Amino acid sequence: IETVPVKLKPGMDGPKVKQWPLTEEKIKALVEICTEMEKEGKISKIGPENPYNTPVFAIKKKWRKLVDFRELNKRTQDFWEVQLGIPHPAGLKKKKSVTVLDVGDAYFSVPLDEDFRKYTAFTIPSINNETPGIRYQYNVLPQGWKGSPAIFQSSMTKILEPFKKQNPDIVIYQYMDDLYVGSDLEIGQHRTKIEELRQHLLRWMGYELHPDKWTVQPIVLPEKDSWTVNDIQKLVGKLNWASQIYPGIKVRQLCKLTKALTEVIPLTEEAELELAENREILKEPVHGVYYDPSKDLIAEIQKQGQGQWTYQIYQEPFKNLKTGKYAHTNDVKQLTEAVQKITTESIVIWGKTPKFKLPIQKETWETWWTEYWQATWIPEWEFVNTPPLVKLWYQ
Amino acid sequence: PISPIETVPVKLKPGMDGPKVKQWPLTEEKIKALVEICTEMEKEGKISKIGPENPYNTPVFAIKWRKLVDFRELNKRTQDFWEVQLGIPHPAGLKKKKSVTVLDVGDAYFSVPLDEDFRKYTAFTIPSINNETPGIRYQYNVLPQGWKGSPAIFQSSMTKILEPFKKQNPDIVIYQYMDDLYVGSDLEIGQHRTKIEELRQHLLRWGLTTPDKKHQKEPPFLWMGYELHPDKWTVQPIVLPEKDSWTVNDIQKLVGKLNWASQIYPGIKVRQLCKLLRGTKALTEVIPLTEEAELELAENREILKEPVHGVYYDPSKDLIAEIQKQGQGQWTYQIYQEPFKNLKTGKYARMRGAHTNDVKQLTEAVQKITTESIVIWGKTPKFKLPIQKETWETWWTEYWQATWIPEWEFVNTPPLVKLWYQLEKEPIVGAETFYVDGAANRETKLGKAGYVTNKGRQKVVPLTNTTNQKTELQAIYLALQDSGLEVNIVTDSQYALGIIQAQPDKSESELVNQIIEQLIKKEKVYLAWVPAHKGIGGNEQVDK
Ligand SMILES: O=C1c2ccccc2C(=O)N1CCOC(=S)Nc1ccc(I)cc1
Repeated sequence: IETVPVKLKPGMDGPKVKQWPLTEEKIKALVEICTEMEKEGKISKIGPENPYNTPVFAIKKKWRKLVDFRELNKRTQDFWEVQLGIPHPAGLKKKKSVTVLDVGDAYFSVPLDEDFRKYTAFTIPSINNETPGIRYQYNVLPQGWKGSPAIFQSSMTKILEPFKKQNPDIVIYQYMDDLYVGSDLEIGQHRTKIEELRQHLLRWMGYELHPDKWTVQPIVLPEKDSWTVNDIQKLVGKLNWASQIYPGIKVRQLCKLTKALTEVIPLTEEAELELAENREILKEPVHGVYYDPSKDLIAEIQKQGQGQWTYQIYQEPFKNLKTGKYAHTNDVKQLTEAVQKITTESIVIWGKTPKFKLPIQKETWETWWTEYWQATWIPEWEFVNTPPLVKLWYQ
Repeated sequence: PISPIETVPVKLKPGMDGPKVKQWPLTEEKIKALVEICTEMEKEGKISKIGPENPYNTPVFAIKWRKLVDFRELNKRTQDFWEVQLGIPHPAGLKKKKSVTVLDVGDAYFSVPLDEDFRKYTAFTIPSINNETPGIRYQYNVLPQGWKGSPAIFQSSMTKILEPFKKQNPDIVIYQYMDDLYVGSDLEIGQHRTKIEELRQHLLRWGLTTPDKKHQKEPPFLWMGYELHPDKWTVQPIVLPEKDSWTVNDIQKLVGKLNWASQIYPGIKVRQLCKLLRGTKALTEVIPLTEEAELELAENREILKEPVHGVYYDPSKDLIAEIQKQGQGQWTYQIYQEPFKNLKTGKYARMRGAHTNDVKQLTEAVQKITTESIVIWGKTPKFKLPIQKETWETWWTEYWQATWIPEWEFVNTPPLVKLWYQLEKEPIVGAETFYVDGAANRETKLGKAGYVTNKGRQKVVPLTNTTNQKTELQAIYLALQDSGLEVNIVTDSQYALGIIQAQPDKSESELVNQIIEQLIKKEKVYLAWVPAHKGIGGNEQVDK
């Protein structure tokens, strides 16, 4: 009833993003969706006097509508972030178990500031442009808009008030459409608290995450036991790159050991003293790297072949906040999953999504990414030319 | 007439007011034309004599007799509308219909009501025989010709009013393009004509009048460069008369016409004709037609000898897309449902990248076809490619970039796509090791490209006027020359490693193209990388 005045950042203008071509099957599923939604007053047809647009897709998870408010969000950030921003607890990441609950389907209660509805306009396209295309706008909090949770906090806090009080050691975090609720309780106990929580939500298990048990992806060096020029050359090679991270790495003694490539040579007693210590480092956390809440997070992913994928997250090239790995599967299917996993962890850790650098062709990603996507958010992404040696130094 | 359709609320931009530019008095006659015209329109209800003093006004003038209002000012001050230009169906995406008809709407813009609260903004004046007496004031009651919301509000109107009939006749197909309506159906002529009068009559109930028996209807239709029959489609007829002299202008238009035709005409070539355009070209210079092109024009003329039509789409049948390697960089493809009865034809010939190999290009083509097939048919085609599934998985697996082709299968239409060489994954045993490197003065713009060996050898061809990078591919090149059929090379240049490490088989760089051919003659090559200025045995010696 009571609407919260929503104002697009002074100056900036609505989003005007074109709709991506969709497959017949998804289109069909969107209309059926968008027919029910207007039938129950969640969205309304609109006319040409509305020059705005945001893209929509269909995912399965039973189809589900998914709007890409990436742009609208970038143009209202002041609202959701510095106006009604939700604080992120550092405790979440420390709990044995974290469950992710889909609570999006509740924004449809609260109405949206009429004066703001025209920015939430989207389009359902048609095959081969044989018909104009069905235009809509939301008349209630839309699911993928960072503004919704912002506006929906008073209700959310009241709903949780009791549960929290009766369970003062449970951390509950909200980030777009989702609740992250973690605890240090034993398996079964945790799941009982989640079910006991779901019931609270009702009057207005599912996804087992285990963050506390997340640790660095240590850059390892070959064990070997014979070593060759090539071997030691590659060995120092990555030791060089590592030099740019992990202060202390010393390739000097190695590098001091014309000659054929396939010529086996015995390291120097002094040699082991090097990669030994260098080994002891790399496994220990980086020194001097700190998350800066005002800087955006970057994420690179490289393809390791064999269904393996490595990844780093950072705010400044080469200084890593975190690195890890991920194991009908195809390149694009595995990569989509990688992107989903890394993002969940980012949110759990910093309360924000990283901007992705994708080792793929823009068109190829754009054609397929939706096929395997399941999350209800969409991170920013870029497309890059995986540096040949960068892939190898993280193997 | 004027449709009773509810209007669309129009508004001016954020903080702007109605326009107010003054009238450049006209000439005796133009004044007379304007009065005759307005009076009629005025009788039609399209306009109204405005009283008091609307401070707003937009210029008006006559052209020979018709009236053109200058709308820039009001336009700029008018809001933005939902784009009416999102895409236009490709004929190959159309289902087959038994009967087609085309009704054109007369006085469309003028038959649709403007928003009353906005009418006041469209005020104009017919001058007096010379800035003496006020003049006849007029505002619009309907969408004005030059206004920016007209195309949009019209298309929205025509849809809202067309919605009810569609709903009571879902089996029927109607497409609106500007001032026309194409109506198709599977009804037999007799019964189809009834269905149309039913439309016209529904359309009249809403203020839109149509051609009685003038129905421009009755196929061979000309729409957006296409020729449309109810059963088949093709591109609009194109001639290429004889000429002994070709201007940039001429071959421009030829290239364009060729490209358009290549949409249904299999095997259209314009690569050789595109060269002739290379260089800063004055549109009126005669350009002698080279040999490679001399023939290409007539072999084009040849395939355009007998007309060709594409078929329409059958929703209950897989699409088949097959692709053909055709010359260098050039690719071609066809799309059909029943073997060799094409729906549409096409080609792909580009670069966007500095260095590339057939296997990558093939994938790019498949990609482009994949998204073209989506927008048109709403589903993905089944592919037939000139590549062994094995030779695809190898590359697929080893490459550092992700990929994913839809369902495909091998087809032996030479030439076949393949890698022209494979770099060793492990150091070669008992074969010259070449520590190579390059240099260059950033000021003198010259440098030395050399190499040293595990066998004593040493060189250094000096180069004049090369960047700091060339003298790195030059070195690797030099090494691939003085070495035997079997070798391994050490660089400190990741620039060169990346290039060669992706098995290029063609590049827009004469140096890289040489290194290529060289890589194809060897029987084993291994390229390893070591840090620069890190005094590594071998690299250092060559650095000196
Ligand atoms: O009638 C048209 C038409 C005519 C010209 C250009 C585009 C178009 C269209 O989308 N529609 C609606 C769909 O038409 C369909 S499904 N099939 C047709 C329509 C017209 C014709 I001639 C041949 C086949």
